[PDB]
Amino acid sequence: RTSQETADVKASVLLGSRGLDISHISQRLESLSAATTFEPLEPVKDTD
Amino acid sequence: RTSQETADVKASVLLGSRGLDISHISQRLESLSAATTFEPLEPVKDTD
Repeated sequence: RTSQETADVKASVLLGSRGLDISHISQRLESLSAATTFEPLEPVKDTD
Repeated sequence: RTSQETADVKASVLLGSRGLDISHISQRLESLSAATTFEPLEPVKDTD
């Protein structure tokens, strides 16, 4: 229905009228997909 | 320094916080690049 070629811009006109930035939230969601917090510390499936 | 993929978004957040839309100004600047007007009929000015 909507081309992605205009999406984040039109969403930012609509939601920026209410004080939201789509770009800082996307650039956070990029860091939230690069932040390797992980525990290689305990023994996978010791059991049965 | 800034990707154009987020430019009009970040500009609309910053200037929308001050009461400016960008979308209506861009659509005006498109009409101001399509408006072939000239009204070609000046009446004669000054006297030598």
